[PDB]
Amino acid sequence: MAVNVNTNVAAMTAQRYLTGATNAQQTSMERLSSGFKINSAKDDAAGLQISNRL
Amino acid sequence: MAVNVNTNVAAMTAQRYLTGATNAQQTSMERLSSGFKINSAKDDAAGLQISNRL
Repeated sequence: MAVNVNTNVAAMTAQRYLTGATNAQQTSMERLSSGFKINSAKDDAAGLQISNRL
Repeated sequence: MAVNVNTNVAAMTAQRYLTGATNAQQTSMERLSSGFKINSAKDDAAGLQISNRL
């Protein structure tokens, strides 16, 4: 990609990464607020099942 | 184990040994009040039987 105005791939990359850091921030803050490492099934399914059984 | 906030295993250890010590204290104080080593059958049941016969 040469010099142009209609497109900006760097802007896409940056925001893609930013949103990645944002989801990381949100999950870390959720874990800190709840005090639990597995609050739902998407964290660890087997871990969630074994913790529920315990 | 690492640093966490929801579970306090050391507190549970302390509570368990505290209740054990409290039960021992209550048993000793009951024995001192009654003047009898055997008050129920949970303390030397056969001893209770032979002492009752005596």
